[PDB]
Amino acid sequence: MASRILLNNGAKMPILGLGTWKSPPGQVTEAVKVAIDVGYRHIDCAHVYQNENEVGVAIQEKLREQVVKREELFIVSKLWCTYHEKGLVKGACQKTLSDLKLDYLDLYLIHWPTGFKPGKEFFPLDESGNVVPSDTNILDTWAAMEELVDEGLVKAIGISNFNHLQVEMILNKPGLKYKPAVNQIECHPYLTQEKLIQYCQSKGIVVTAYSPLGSPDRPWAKPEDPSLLEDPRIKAIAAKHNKTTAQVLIRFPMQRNLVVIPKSVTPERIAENFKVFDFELSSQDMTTLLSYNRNWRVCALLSCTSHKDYPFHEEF
Ligand SMILES: NC(=O)c1ccc[n+]([C@@H]2O[C@H](COP(=O)([O-])OP(=O)(O)OC[C@H]3O[C@@H](n4cnc5c(N)ncnc54)[C@H](OP(=O)(O)O)[C@@H]3O)[C@@H](O)[C@H]2O)c1
Ligand SMILES: NC(=O)[C@@H]1C[C@@]2(NC(=O)NC2=O)c2cc(F)ccc2O1
Repeated sequence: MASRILLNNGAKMPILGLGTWKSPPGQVTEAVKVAIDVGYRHIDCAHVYQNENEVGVAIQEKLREQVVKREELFIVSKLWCTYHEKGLVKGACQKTLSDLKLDYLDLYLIHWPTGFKPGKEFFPLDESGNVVPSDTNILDTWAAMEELVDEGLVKAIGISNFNHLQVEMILNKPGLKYKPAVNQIECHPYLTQEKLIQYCQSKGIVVTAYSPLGSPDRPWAKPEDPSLLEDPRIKAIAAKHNKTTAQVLIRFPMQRNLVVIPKSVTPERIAENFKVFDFELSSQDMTTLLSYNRNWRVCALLSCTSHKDYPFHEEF
């Protein structure tokens, strides 16, 4: 297991990154500091997580301390839905850069295919509670993302939560200048994404697996949802390998040639989650873990099911 995967922009991406959604602003600076100390070289961020300033404090301290060089870090952020207008994309990117206190991003993603009315609210609502869409389509947002590359603000651009027909729309875009480098999508043994992953990989798009542990801290969790970390069948595979269940859940996407971004603010778990370069799941183990799919989603963006570009009506 090589630690980096080559992207279609010619850059190499660390296959293990630290996630930061739900990382409290008072804890994420230490979490990122610890992660860099123990080997992480990829951080997944987003403006909508509201903690990029604090992530950036950690990155800047470790660069100043010469723990790491900027070229060795792979920092990812995402354009929120209320900034899909061509006129707003550069400013959104520059706010993220200023907060992370970076002069470029390694990868900038369209966070969802759905554009929303611009304004202060991240989910603008009409008086009946529906998200108010914007009329800007993904192809024009993609052209705006391409401009960021040509201005030196980002080294790579990509997409997130795009279904196969939306990926296809970008790939067939008239005048397409840069293909997406990455599609970041939810992926774990209960949502194995075999069709979308094969589609993307056949097109040279690298897939990043989010919520690889099933996001036990998601705010809408219910007692009765399936729990990957407690699943006896996955615990048994971990036991056989003398690893934790989380380590198996992280190694699993790695062996599918995916990038994976487990979140933790717990220093011991940050370190444990990185220790996944000392063991191999068998092909039998991989097939068995794939057999647990149930099309169960952590992130279904339920407030936006009537948006024209809602991604999860389509089978994949
Ligand atoms: N593109 C998108 O739309 C999108 C959507 C969702 C997620 N993401 C990205 O993907 C990242 C990861 O997904 P996620 O945050 O939803 O969930 P996750 O990484 O599947 O799970 C995070 C949860 O697992 C816990 N945990 C971490 N390591 C553990 C271990 N070794 N043992 C037991 N529990 C462990 C964490 O607890 P502690 O933190 O308390 O340790 C936290 O409660 C995000 O943070 C974000 O960066 C992107
Ligand atoms: N959807 C979201 O991104 C936030 C996440 C979160 N906000 C946050 O900082 N950690 C969280 O889990 C949150 C917490 C809640 F209690 C209720 C909604 C909610 O939604």
